[PDB]
Amino acid sequence: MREAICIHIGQAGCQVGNACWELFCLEHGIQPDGSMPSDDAFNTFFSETGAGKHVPRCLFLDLEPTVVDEVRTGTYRQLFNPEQLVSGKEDAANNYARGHYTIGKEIVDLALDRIRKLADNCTGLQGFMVFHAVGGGTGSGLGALLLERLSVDYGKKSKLGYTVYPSPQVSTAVVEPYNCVLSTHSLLEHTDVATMLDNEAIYDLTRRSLDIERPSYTNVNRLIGQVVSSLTASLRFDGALNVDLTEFQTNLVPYPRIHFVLTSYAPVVSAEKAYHEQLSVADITNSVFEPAGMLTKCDPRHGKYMSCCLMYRGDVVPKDVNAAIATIKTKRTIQFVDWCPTGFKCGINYQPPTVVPGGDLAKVQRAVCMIANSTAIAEVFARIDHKFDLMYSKRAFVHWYVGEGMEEGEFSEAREDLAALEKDYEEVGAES
Amino acid sequence: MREAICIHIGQAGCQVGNACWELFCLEHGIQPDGSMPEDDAFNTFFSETGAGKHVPRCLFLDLEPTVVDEVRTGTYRQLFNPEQLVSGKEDAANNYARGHYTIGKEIVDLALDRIRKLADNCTGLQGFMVFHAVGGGTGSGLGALLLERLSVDYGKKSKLGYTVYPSPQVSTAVVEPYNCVLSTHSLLEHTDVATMLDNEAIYDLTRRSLDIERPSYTNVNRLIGQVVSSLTASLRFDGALNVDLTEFQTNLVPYPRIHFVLTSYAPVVSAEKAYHEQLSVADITNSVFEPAGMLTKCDPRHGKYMSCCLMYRGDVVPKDVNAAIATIKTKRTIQFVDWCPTGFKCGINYQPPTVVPGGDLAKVQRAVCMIANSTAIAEVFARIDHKFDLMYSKRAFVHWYVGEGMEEGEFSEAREDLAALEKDYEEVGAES
Amino acid sequence: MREAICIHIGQAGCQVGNACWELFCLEHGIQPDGSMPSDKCIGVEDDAFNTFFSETGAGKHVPRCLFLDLEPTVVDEVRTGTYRQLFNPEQLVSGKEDAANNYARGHYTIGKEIVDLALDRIRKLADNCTGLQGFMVFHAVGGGTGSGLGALLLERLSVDYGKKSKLGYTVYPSPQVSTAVVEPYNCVLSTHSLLEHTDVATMLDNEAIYDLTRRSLDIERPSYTNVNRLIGQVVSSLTASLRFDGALNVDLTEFQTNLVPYPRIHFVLTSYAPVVSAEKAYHEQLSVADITNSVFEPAGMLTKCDPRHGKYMSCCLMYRGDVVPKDVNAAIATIKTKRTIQFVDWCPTGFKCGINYQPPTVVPGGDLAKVQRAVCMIANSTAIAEVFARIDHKFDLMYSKRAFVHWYVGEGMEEGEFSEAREDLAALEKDYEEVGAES
Amino acid sequence: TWCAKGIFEDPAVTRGRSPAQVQAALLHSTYEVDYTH
Amino acid sequence: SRESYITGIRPGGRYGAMHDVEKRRDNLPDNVFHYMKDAVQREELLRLNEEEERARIRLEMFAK
Amino acid sequence: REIVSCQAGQCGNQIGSKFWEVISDEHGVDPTGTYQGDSDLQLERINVYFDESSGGRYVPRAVLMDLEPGTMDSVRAGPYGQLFRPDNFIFGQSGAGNNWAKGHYTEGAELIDSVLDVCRKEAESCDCLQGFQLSHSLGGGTGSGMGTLLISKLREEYPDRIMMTFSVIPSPRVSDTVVEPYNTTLSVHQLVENSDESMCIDNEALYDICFRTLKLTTPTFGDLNHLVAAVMSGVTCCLRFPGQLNSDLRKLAVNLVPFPRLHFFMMGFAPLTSRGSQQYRGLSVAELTQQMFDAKNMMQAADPRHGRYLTASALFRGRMSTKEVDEQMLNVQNKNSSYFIEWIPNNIKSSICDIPPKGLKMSVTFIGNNTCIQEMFRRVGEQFTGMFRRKAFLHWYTGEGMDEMEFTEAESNMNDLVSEYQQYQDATV
Amino acid sequence: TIAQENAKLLERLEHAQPTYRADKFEADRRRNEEFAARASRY
Amino acid sequence: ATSYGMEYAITCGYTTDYCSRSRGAVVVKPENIFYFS
Ligand SMILES: Nc1nc2c(ncn2[C@@H]2O[C@H](COP(=O)(O)OP(=O)(O)OP(=O)(O)O)[C@@H](O)[C@H]2O)c(=O)[nH]1
Ligand SMILES: Nc1nc2c(ncn2[C@@H]2O[C@H](COP(=O)(O)OP(=O)(O)OP(=O)(O)O)[C@@H](O)[C@H]2O)c(=O)[nH]1
Ligand SMILES: Nc1nc2c(ncn2[C@@H]2O[C@H](COP(=O)(O)OP(=O)(O)OP(=O)(O)O)[C@@H](O)[C@H]2O)c(=O)[nH]1
Ligand SMILES: Nc1nc2c(ncn2[C@@H]2O[C@H](COP(=O)(O)OP(=O)(O)O)[C@@H](O)[C@H]2O)c(=O)[nH]1
Ligand SMILES: [Mg+2]
Ligand SMILES: [Mg+2]
Ligand SMILES: [Mg+2]
Repeated sequence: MREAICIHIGQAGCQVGNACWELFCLEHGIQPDGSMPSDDAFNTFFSETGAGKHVPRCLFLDLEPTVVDEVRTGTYRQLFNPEQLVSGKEDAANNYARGHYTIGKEIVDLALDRIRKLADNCTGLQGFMVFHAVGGGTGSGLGALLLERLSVDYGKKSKLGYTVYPSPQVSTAVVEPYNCVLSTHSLLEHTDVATMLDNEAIYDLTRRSLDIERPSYTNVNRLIGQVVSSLTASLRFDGALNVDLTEFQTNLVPYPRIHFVLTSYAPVVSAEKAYHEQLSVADITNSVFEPAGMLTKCDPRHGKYMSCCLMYRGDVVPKDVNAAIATIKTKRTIQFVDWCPTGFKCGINYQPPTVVPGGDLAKVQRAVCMIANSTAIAEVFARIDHKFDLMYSKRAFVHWYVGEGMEEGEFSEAREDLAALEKDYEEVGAES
Repeated sequence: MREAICIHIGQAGCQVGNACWELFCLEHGIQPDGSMPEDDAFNTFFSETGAGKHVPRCLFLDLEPTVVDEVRTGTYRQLFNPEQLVSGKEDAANNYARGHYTIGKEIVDLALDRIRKLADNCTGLQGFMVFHAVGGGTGSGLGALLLERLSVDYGKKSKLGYTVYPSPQVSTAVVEPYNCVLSTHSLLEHTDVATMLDNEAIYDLTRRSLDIERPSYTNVNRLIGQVVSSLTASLRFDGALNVDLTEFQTNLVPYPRIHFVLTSYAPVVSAEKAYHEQLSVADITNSVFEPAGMLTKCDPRHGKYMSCCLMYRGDVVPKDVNAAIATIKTKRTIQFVDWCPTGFKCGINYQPPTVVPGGDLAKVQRAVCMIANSTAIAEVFARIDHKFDLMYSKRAFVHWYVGEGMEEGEFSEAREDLAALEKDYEEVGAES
Repeated sequence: MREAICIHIGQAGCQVGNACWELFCLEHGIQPDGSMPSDKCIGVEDDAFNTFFSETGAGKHVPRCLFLDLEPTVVDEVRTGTYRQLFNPEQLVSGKEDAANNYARGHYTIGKEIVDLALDRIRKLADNCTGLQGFMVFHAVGGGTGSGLGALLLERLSVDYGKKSKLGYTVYPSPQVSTAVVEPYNCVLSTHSLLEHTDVATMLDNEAIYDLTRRSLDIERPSYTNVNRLIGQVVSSLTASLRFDGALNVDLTEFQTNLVPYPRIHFVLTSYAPVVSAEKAYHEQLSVADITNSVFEPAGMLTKCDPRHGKYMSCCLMYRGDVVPKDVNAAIATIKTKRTIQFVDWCPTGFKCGINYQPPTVVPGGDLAKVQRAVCMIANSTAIAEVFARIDHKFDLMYSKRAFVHWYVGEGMEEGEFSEAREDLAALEKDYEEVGAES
Repeated sequence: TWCAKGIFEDPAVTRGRSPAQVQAALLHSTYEVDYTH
Repeated sequence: SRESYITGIRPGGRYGAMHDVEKRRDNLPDNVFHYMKDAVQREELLRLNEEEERARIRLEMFAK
Repeated sequence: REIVSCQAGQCGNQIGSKFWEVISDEHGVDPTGTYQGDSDLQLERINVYFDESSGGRYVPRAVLMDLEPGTMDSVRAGPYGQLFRPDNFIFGQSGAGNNWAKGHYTEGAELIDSVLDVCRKEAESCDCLQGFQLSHSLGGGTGSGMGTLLISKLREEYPDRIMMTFSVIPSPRVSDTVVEPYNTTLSVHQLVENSDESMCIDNEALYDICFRTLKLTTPTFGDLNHLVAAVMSGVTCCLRFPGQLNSDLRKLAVNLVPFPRLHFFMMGFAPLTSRGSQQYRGLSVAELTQQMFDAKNMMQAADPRHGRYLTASALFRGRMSTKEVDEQMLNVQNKNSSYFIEWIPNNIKSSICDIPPKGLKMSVTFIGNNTCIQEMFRRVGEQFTGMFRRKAFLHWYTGEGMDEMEFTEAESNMNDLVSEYQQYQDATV
Repeated sequence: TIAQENAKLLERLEHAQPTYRADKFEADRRRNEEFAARASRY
Repeated sequence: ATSYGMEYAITCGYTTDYCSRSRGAVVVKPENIFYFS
C-alpha cells in the first residue's frame, strides 16, 4: 500500500533518481543485488518477489543511452529491472521541439507501457514523483509529453515534480531559458507540486555549510535524495504525525496556479562539526528557515510565505516542533501572508536519517526538511522570462525549435502563461 | 488411458515434433535412450514397451530423407522407433500437386499402417495432433491426403492441426500462397481445430519478450512445443479444471467451417527478466490478450473474438482467473461478438512448465496458453487469397501443378472456397 | 423543403463542387448515374436528399447545382467524367474564353455575356425549389473568373432574390504559398462583392490545407484532389444538419445570424476534427472533449489565422455522429477554463452548437478514415484581420508604381476602382480593430 | 618524418612510479568511483 | 456551484447504475442507441470490477 | 551515435591519419586493429568510430579522397595505415592541380560516385549514425572541390543528419600557394549552405601555438596535425565516454548556432604546455579556463578581443567537480562582459566528460562562435577581389567548365557571411 | 517586421490577465456576506 | 511463530513436484520421510 512510482527523465533526472535509489536501498537495508540478508516498510518503493528479491518502483527514461547504459553496467545491475530502464538512440539535443514533437513521440508509448505495468504491479499507488531538469531537452520535451499523457490517463492522481530549474547565474546551457519557459506549460498545467532544486543553491549550501573543497553533481544528487527521502519517510515509517502525498498536497497548494514550492533541509553538516554541536530541534528549524540553509536560490525576505510543510525525522518531539513554530511566529523576518494565519504543516517520523558511506553528510539523530510555498518565488519566473524575452527579442536559437515541428505561437503562449504566473503571484501576495 | 497420436508431416512438422519430444521427455523425466532412471502419466505420449523403456506415440512422416535421417542419427535415435519414423526418397518439391497426387499416394498407405499400429497399441485414444506447414509442399499435399484418409477411416476422432501458415510479409517459398490456398481446401473439411503458428509472430514475440538478438527455427519450435505441452497438460496431469481435446474443440468451433483459431502464450521471458517480474495471473492474461504476446499476426482489434480457451498451468487459482477474464472484458480495445456472451473457456492444471537445459525460456511458477477463435482471422485469409489472385492472374507457377496430375479447375475451386470462407467470417462477425 | 442551391465558379469552384457532390451522392446513397438502387437500413421515400437533389419522374436525382466557368476545360472534364448522367445537361454553363486572372475581364468584358444565362439557370433552380434556404457559392478570389464573374453573379443574386442566405466559400490567398501574381489584385477587388452581397464568407486558403494534410494525415504527396476532399468534408459536415435528424437542428439562416454580429463583419474561420487517416484512426481516444480540443487548437485550423492573435467573437460547432449534449457542454466548459482561447468582452455567450446523428461518410480512395464522432468549427474572430493585413500590404507593394494595372484598365475598368478597393479593405481592417478593442 | 614526443602527455601520468596504475585510475568513470556498494 | 456533470464527481463514484436502455430509446438512430447501450453495459462492468478490486485490496491489507 | 569521417586532399589525409592515430591511442587499438585496452569503458563505445570485423579487428569508419595517388601510398606508409579498410581508398590518376574547377566539375565529379557509394555503405552499416565528419583544406584543389561537392551530396542524401567540417583556412603568412583566395571563396559558399558546423584551422595560428605556447624549436606538420586531432577527438568525446553532464554534437550545434548563417566556430585546446614548464604547471580548472580564452591558444589567426563572443562551448574532460567548472566561466562572463554579447544571458555551454585523453589528468577543447571570423573572411575576400579584378589566374578555372559568374556569386556569398558577423558584432539591445 | 510582432507581443503581455483577480474575490466575498446575513438569524 | 523463534511448520499433505495423477496418495519425496533416531 501507499506506494509511489518514481520517474527519472533526462540525464539530470536519471542521476538524481539513482542517488535517491542508493539512499533508499541503504535506508531499507537492500543490497545492490536486491535482497535482505538478515516488515512492510519498503513496499512503497520496492516490490517483493516470490524469490525474496526487491525491485525498485522506478522508470529511468532518457532519449540518449549513455547514462542508462552506464547505470546498467554499474553496481545496481542486479537491482534495477532490465525494463523500466529505457534508453533512446538520439537525445533531444537540448531542444524542447525535439523532445516533445520529434523524438518523444516515438518513445512515450513504451514509457506509458512501463508506467502502466508499474501501476498494475502496485496496489495502493499514492502518486508519481518525477525527477528532471526543465533546462534540458529530454527533461523538457519528453517530460511535458509524459506529464500530459499521465494527466489524461491517471486523472487526478498526484504528480510531484522534483525539478531542477535554471539558477540565476550558474547555468550550463544557452537555450536553457527557452527549455524552462516552454516546460512551464506542463509544470503549470499537469502537475500538482513542483519543487525547485537549482544547482547554485546546492553549491553555495555545500560551500558555506558542509565544508568540502570540491563536491560535484554527485554530492548535489545525494543531498537531493536525502531531501526526497525526508519527504517520503512520513509514509515510509511510523511517526507521531504521518502524512501521505495528498495529505500535504492540499496543505501546500492554495491555488491550482500556485504550486511551485521552495525547499530547504538541515542540518547539512560535516562529521567534524557534527559532534561538537547540540543540534536541537529549535536550532535545526531556525537553520532551515534561514536563507543560509534554503535549498533553492531565492530570497524569502522579498516575498511572503503562504504555506510551509515541515518533515522532522529522528527523535524530534511534538513539543519541540510547535515550540519551534512558536519561535518562528514570534520572529518577524519570516513573515507569512495575511490571509493564511496557520500556514504550517508538521510531520514527525521516528526514523533518523541515514548517511550514505563515502558521502558528505554526517550522522545526525534528527533532521528537518521544509517545503514552503511563498510569494517570493515570483523572482525565478521573472528572471527566467526576462532572459527569454532578451533572447527572443530578435529570434535567437528559434530556428532550431521551429524546424522540428513547432510553431511560432508556442513561444508566445509560453510567454502568456508565464506572464499570468507572475501577475497572479503578485495579486495573491498583495495585502487585503 | 487418454492416449493420443502425434503426426509430424513435412520438414516443419518434423522439427516441431523434435522440439515437442525433447520437451516431453524432460517433462516426464525420460532419458533420451527411452528409459527413465506406478507412473501412468506418460501414456498419452509414450507407451511402455517390451523392454521396460518408453516409445513415443508419434509418426514422423516426410517425403525426403534429410530430416528423418537427422532424427535417426541424433541424440534421440534410441528413443524413437525405427518404424513410425517414415522416410521418403524425394520430397514434394514445394508442390501441393506433387505431394498430393503423385508421391503422396505411394506413402500414405504405409503412413496409415503406422497410424494403425499406434492406434491399436493405444487403448483410450482421444485424437491426432498434426504438425505441418501449409506454406510448403509436403505438409500441404501429403498432409491433406493423410487428413482425408484419417477422416474417412477413424471417424470423428479429434483433429488438432497445429500448422505453420504463411506469414504476411516474408515467406520461405514463392508458390507458398498457392500451397496455402490448395491446402486450406482440405483443412476446412478434415480438421476439427486448426491452429496457426506463423513465423514472424513468433519472431517478434521472441525478439521483444525474450531479448535474444537472433532466435531461429530451433527457438520457434521450442515455443511451439511449449504451447503444445501446455495444451496437452490438462489431460496429462490433474488440476482444478481438466479439459480434453473433444472438450475444447466444440467450445472453440461455433460453426462447421469456423475452426481456424489463433494462439498465444505467456509468460515468455528470459532468465534475466524472470527474477525481476512478479508474473501474476492478471499480468499473464493481459500479455496473452495483447497483440504482442500472440503467435499469430491476426490483430484482434480488426475483428471480434468468438471464443477464447485458456490453459493455466502452475499455482493459478480460479478466482484470479475470472478476475483476469472480467478485466479483459473491461478492456477497451477488444470486443466480443454479440452472440457469445460467455465466450470464455477455462482450464487449470497444477503442473508448472518445465524448462529445457540449454534452452531459451526461464523457469516460471505459472503459465497460460490461449487458443482463440475470432473474426479478425479473415484478414490473413484475405491477404493469402489476394496473393493467390495476383499469381493466378498471369497463370504463373501453374504448369508445375498441372504437370503433377492436378486439374486446373482445382485452383479456382479452392479460390472460391477461400472467398466463401472470408464471406462467412464476415457474416458471423456481422451483428444481428 | 429546406432546399439549397450550389453555385460553383471558376476552376477552383468547379473542382470543389465536384468533390462536394461526389461526397454528397455517397452520403445519400445516390449512384453516379443518379439513382438509389436499394436501401434497407435507410427508409424508402425519405425526404433527406430533397435539399440537395431534385427528384425526376424517372427516379433521377438531379443535383441542385450550377457550374459556371468562362473557360470550358473543367466543365468539359465534368461532362466527360463519371457524373455525366448525374449532372444536368444544362445547369453546367460553359464559356469560350477565361478571364485569365483578370477581374476586369471577369466582371466587365467576358462576364456580361454569360451572367444572363447564369441568372436564367439560377431562376430555373429557384422555381424548382419551393423552400430554398439559400445559395452556397464555391470559388476562389485568386482567379480572374472566380473574382469578376463571382462578383457579378453575387451582385445579381443579391439584387434579384433580396435577403436570401448566401454562403460564399472562398479560397483566399495564403501567406506564402500562392499561385497567382495578380492574386492580390483579384482578392482586393473582389472584397466589394464579398463584403456587400455575401452573408457568410468562409476562409479556405490552400497552404493551411496543405499543412493539415501533411501533419494530421501523415501523407507526403497530396494535391488539389485531397484539398477538395477535405473542403467537401467540411461543407457536408456543416450543411448536413438540414438533411439528417439530430438533437440540435440548424439551417443556413439559423446559424448565419449567430456567426455574423455586424453587417460588414462576416468573414469566418474553419477547422475540422478528428481528421485522421486509416493508420491513425485507432491510435487515439477520439472522444468529444478530445475532438473539441483538437478543433479549437490552431493546428487543426483550415486557414492561416492564429486564434491566439485575436479575439473570438462568435463561434458555433457542427457535431456529427454519437455526440451528446452533455459531451458538447463539457467541451464548452473545458474551453472556457482554457485561457489560450479567449472570447471578446462584449459577447459573453459566444457559443452555438448543433448536433447531427449522421456520422461522416468516408469516400473510397480518400485519405480520410471513418470516425464514430466528428465536429467542424465555424467562428467569426477578430484574428481574421491579419489575412487582410497581409493581402492589402501585398496589394500596396504591387501597386506602388502601377504594376499589372494596364491589363485591368484596357478591359473597360476604371483606374480608381483599385483605390476604392484599397479604401474599403482599410475600412474592413479598421472595423475589425474597433470591434476587437476593449469597451 | 619525425614527430615530437611528450607534447600531448602529462609527466605525472606517463612517467613515474605507477604510470599504469594512475592511467587505470583515470580511465574509470564518475559513477564508478562515487557509487560503490 | 452546479458543475458536477463536467467535474465528473457524484456520490457513489464516477460510475452509474444499470438500466434498460431499450426503454430509454426514443426515436434515436441505431448508431447512437448502440453507443449508449455499449456505454451502459461497459459502465456496469467497470463498476463491478472496481468493487471487486476494492474488496480484494481490503482483504489483503487485513491479512497483512 | 556512429560518426563516419571523410578526408579530402593531402592536408585532410594527413590530418585524418593523425586523428585516427589519436583515436586508436585513446581506445587502445593496435596498428593491426587488435584491442589492447584494459578497461570496459574503452570498448563500451568503440562502435562510434570503429566497426568490428569477423576476425575481431576494428576498422575505422573513414573514407579517403585524393586525386593524386601518392597521398594514399603515404597513408599506407603511415604507422596506422594498415588500420583503414583497403576499399575506402578512392583515388584518381591526375591531381587537382590546386584547381577548384578540376576538383569540383571535371575530376572530382567523375570520381565522386565511388566515394558516395562507400559513404552510403558505411552509413547503412551504422546502426544510427550521429552525423558526418570531414577534414579538408579550403586552399587546395582536392580538399576544396571534392570536399565541397561531397558535403553537398551528403547534405542532399542525409538532410536530418549533422555535418561537421574542419577547414584549414590559409593565411598570407603561410600562403604556400597562389590560388588560396580563389579556392576559399569558391568553397565557402558550399560550406555555409551545406555544413551544420564548420570550424576553421589556420597554419599561422598553429605555428604561433607551436612557437610561444609549445616552445618547440622545430615542430612539423605532424605536430600541427596532432594539435588539430586532439580537439577533433575531444569534440566527440561525450559520445564515446560518460560524463557528469554528457552532451553530443547536436547539443553543441544547437548551443553554438543562434542563427543559421553563423556556424563558423573558434577552435582551441588546453592544457598546452612546453616540454620544460610542463612539470611545474599545476593543471586546474582555473588554468584550463585561463588558457582557453587566451588569444594565443586559438588555432585560427584572428584576435578574439576585436570581436564579441556570440556563444561558446567548453568540452571539459577528466573527473572534475562541477561548481568549479561552472564558476570559472561565470566569472569570465562577468569580467569580460564587453567581450560577450548582451542579448544572450548565458554565452557558455559547459560539457563534462569522465575520461580525459590518456596521458593527461585533465583537458578541455574550446569551440566558440566568435564574431571576429569576419576579419579572416574579409582578408580572404580582399585577396580574392585583388586577384579577380584583372582576370589573374582565371583562365585555368574557366577552361575547366566554370563560369565567370560563379566567382562573383561566391564573392557575394562571402560578403553576406562577412556582413552578418559585422552587423551582429555591434548590435545593441 | 520582428519589431512589429515584438510590439504586438509586448502589448499582449501587458493585456495578459491573471487567473485570480482579488477583486472578483472581493465581489464574491460581498455576495458571501449577503448570503450569511440572509442566513444566521442572530 | 513459536516461543523458540521462527521455526519450520508441520502440516499434513502430499508434496509433489511431478503432479502425476497416479501418485496422489504415494509419498515420492524425502520431505515426507521421517526416520527414528
Ligand atoms: N541537480 C542536478 N542537476 C543536473 C545534474 N546533471 C545535469 N543537471 C542539470 O541539467 C542541466 C543541463 O541540461 P542537459 O545537459 O541538457 O541534461 P537534461 O536536462 O537531462 O537534458 P538532455 O541532456 O537533453 O537529456 C544543467 O543546468 C544542470 O542543472 C545532476 O547530476 N544533478
Ligand atoms: N515453426 C517452424 N516452421 C518451419 C520450420 N522449418 C520450416 N518451417 C516452415 O516451413 C515452410 C516451408 O515448408 P518446408 O519447411 O519445406 O516443409 P515441407 O513443405 O513439408 O517440405 P517440402 O515439401 O520438401 O518443401 C516455411 O515457410 C516455414 O515457415 C521450423 O523449424 N519451425
Ligand atoms: N481549395 C482549392 N483551391 C484550388 C483548386 N483549384 C485551384 N485552386 C486555387 O485557387 C486559385 C484561384 O482559382 P480560380 O478562380 O479557379 O483561378 P484559375 O484556376 O486560374 O481559373 P480562372 O478563375 O478561370 O482564372 C488558384 O490559384 C489555385 O491556387 C481546388 O481544386 N481546390
Ligand atoms: N595541418 C596541416 N596542414 C597542411 C599539411 N599539408 C598541407 N597543409 C596545408 O594545406 C594547404 C594546401 O592544401 P593542398 O595540399 O593543396 O590540398 P589538396 O590540393 O586538396 O591536396 C596549405 O596551405 C598547407 O598549409 C599537413 O600535413 N598538416
Ligand atoms: Mg542528455
Ligand atoms: Mg522439405
Ligand atoms: Mg480558369
